[PDB]
Amino acid sequence: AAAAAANLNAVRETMDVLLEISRILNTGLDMETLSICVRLCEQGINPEALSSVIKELRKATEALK
Amino acid sequence: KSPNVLLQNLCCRILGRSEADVAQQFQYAVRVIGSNFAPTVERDEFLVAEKIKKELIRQRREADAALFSELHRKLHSQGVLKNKWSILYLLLSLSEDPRSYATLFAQALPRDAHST
Amino acid sequence: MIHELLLALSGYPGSIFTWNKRSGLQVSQDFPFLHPSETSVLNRLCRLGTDYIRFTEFIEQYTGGLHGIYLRAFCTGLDSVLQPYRQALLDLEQEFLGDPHLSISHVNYFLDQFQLLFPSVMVVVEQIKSQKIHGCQILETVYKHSCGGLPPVRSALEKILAVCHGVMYKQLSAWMLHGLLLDQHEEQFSLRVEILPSYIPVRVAEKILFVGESVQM
Amino acid sequence: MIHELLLALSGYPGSIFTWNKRSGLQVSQDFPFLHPSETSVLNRLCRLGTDYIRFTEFIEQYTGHVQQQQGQGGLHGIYLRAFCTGLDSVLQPYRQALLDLEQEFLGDPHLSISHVNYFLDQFQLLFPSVMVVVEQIKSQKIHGCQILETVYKHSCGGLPPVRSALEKILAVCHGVMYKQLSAWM
Amino acid sequence: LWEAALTYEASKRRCWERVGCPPGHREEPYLTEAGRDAFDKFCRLHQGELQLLAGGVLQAPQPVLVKECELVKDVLNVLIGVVSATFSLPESISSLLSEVAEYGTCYTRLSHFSLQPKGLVFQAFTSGLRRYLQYYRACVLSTPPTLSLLTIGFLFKKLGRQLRYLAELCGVAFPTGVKLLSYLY
Amino acid sequence: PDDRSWLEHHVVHQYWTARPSQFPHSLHLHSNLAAVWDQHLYSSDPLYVPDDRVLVTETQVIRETLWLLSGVKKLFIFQLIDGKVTVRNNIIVTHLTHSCLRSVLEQIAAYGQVVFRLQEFIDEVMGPFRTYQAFMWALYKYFISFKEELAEIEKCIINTTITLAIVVDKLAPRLSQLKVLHKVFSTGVAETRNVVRASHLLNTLYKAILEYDEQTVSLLFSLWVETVRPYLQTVDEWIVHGHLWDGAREFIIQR
Repeated sequence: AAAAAANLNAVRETMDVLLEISRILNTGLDMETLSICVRLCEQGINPEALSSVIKELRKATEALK
Repeated sequence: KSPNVLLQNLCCRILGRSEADVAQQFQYAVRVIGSNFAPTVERDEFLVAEKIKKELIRQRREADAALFSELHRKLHSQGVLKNKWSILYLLLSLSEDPRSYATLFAQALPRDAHST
Repeated sequence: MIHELLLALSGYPGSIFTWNKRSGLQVSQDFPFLHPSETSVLNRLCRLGTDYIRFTEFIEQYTGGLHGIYLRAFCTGLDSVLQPYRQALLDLEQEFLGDPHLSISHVNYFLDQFQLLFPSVMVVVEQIKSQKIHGCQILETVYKHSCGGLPPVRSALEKILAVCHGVMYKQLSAWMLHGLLLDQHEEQFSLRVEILPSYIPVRVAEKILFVGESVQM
Repeated sequence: MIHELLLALSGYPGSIFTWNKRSGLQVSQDFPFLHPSETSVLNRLCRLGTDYIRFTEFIEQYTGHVQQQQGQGGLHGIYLRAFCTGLDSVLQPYRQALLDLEQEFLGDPHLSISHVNYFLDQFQLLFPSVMVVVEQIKSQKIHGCQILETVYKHSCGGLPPVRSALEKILAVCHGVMYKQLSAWM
Repeated sequence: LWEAALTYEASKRRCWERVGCPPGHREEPYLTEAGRDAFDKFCRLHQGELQLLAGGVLQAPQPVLVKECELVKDVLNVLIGVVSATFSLPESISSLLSEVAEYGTCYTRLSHFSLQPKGLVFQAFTSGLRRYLQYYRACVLSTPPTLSLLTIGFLFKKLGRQLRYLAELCGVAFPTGVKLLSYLY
Repeated sequence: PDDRSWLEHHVVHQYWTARPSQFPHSLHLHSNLAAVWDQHLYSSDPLYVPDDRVLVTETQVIRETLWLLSGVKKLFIFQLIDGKVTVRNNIIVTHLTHSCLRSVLEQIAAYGQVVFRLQEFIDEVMGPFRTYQAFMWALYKYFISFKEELAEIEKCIINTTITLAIVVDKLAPRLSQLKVLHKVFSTGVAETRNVVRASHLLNTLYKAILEYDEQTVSLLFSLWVETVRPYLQTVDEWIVHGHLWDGAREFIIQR
């Protein structure tokens, strides 16, 4: 398809916009992680439920470092 | 897709544990994500951006707030996402300073004075 | 539209904007899709492009009363000052390729620093024409106005002043080492007193001549 | 259009380039898909192949058609064969350039003809200069040692490629007279 | 899958008239900038146009196909002395073939002319020619690793003419005895 | 269509041949300028008379201009009509609506005349003085270095975004050096005697190097040496051989 390619182009644009938004909101994610989060709230899930998970998981990897 | 299998990918992205190695944190993750899957606060992709703009004026980086208005406009220009409130609310929740009070600045609707 | 505008501000006249020798780039087309106030906006914008057009013509001839290698050095400094105005014209096209929603103001905004630079050097350019300066007093008439009052017009004229010093670093190397003058147009011979800038003293200027003459013997 | 120019220019011309002895090479030139843009580049390139064919034809015509034997020096003689001998060795870098282009076309054939004209531009000047030098020898029926002078006035030249190219061939023609001198003296 | 595909390398082949974010649509090369496939197709078209304008009494036997390397092996077999499937003892290809082919058809016309090991000095003289036939047989199968087609034409030009010189010495009766012994002197 | 379709794919086939343009780009005024200018005209009631032009796209123009500038003549625009090239007046692009197009292309035409003239002068060498022959040689040596950069820009058109102001700006430092040759050749065609025609040419370059006594000066230097090359040879011959030989004296002192 052709419009599916330009749609995919626009999804790269949106994930780069979200990458700018993440880097000046200065989160611990990289690109590939926030992609997985975008999958999570594309299907519909709580950001307040994901945030507590990411907030202890980033603290449970400095606990045995 | 399935939301349950996607949860372990986050646990292997954050911690370096392998997928058959991390089953404790994903067990806890089923506890927090499960039965907290439906929204408890009203959806607002507009208000979350208007509260980041409030923060950006409060830090007196007013040129970056007008940069964020452009980023919000590009977000609206593409329009591929289904829920744009959730990822921005998620980025706001996990915030840290790049480098006071918010009890007098407004929160959002409780869905009890709104619809349950 | 946004290439037609971006050449009309350049040396090209435009077919929406009407060039005229009294003053050009005059909006004279009425459109239903542009708000009626837009023309007024346009007029202030046009105040930029005029100067650039006139500037290019003055640069086109050079680079008696008005001649000399100094006029091929002043005009080169005038090239140098328009150089980031050139680059910041290509960048706008690059932006407009991606974004279709950008307003006219962003142009007006981004090149508002040359709406102070361009008119205030035009008076220097006319002053160099009305008074038939081609000599060494060109450093003088830069040097009084290089003090400036606004920071962009303070750096632009520094760029122009450096080259005119650089020529007198060639004349005084033929002179004080080989004993040679008249490798260029003027301004036993000696220095003409009337063409000296005041911030170079008369005593040092005497010493220069004595050094140059003693070499020849 | 890429390979075919090599096949024409190599001296084994096709039917696109119908060789005449009064126009040289000429493209077929009757298409609603041929433009003036290709035309001028083609016409510039046609001269070089016509010159190469005339050169090789001259060399073949005067070398390898008798053992060593008219007594007319414009049609026969050792000095002329020595001239042809020098000419082919001068013709070698043209062939090297053609093969060099061919390898890159096998690598990627989407390269433009303008680059070919750009490469072949250096021989575009050299070939017409040496053309008149061989043409005079054939035209005036010049006998013997006078042939040595005819190149020689043209080998005090003012262009490095032309002068250097004729000079080696004049050395060949020197050598044959030296060999006869090694007998008579 | 959709975000595994997301990681595309964004468009730069983007026209000025197109603001709707094109992924590209291929700049559309020059007329000559297709000449490895469009050339062959145009060759086919040009021949068929000639066939229509003649009536169809020409009827090409496919002088294109085969491509390059197989023919290099075929002409290498002609250098052994065994002829091609085209000869007995694009369409531009015929010219390139004929020039190198006539050398091999003369190589065979030398080898059958040297079948003797009457005339003693003529026999020794004949073995002297076989010693060159072995040289021509020795240069092939060492120098080529299957090079390009044009290298064969250029490289065997400086050498094939030298072979063709030697056919003029031979008949292809002939002086023998004291007559040959003085003629060769 | 077996030939037409294969052509349509990889080659352009719509403006150097009689065919209307079929390429829906992106419409909407910033590149729809031709049609919106037409509609604005008709709403202002000219009164009418439609103009027939082909409406060629943009990048083609860049291709044509490059091929013209590199040295070859005879293209589909800028056909000479009197010995001065003239753009085809039935050519319009989807933006700049045939009036500004003619302005930028007339500025390009002004540079193209010099190259066309010098190319023609070299063409007449292919068709004893030998100083003119020594002149065209240095001109030629400049021209190969010129054509290199022109071809380099053509290589990147096969790959990128293509508009006028980029490639013009890339060719700014070559159109600058080009202006000097219009004045040195003007005194090289300002001439009667074979010695005055060489000396009047030669003295211009010495005066122009003493003017700046950069990049123009390296040009003038490389042209200076390649034009004083005959004189070094003739004076060297006269010194070492003790006689002045010259076919048709180009030498200032008569024996």
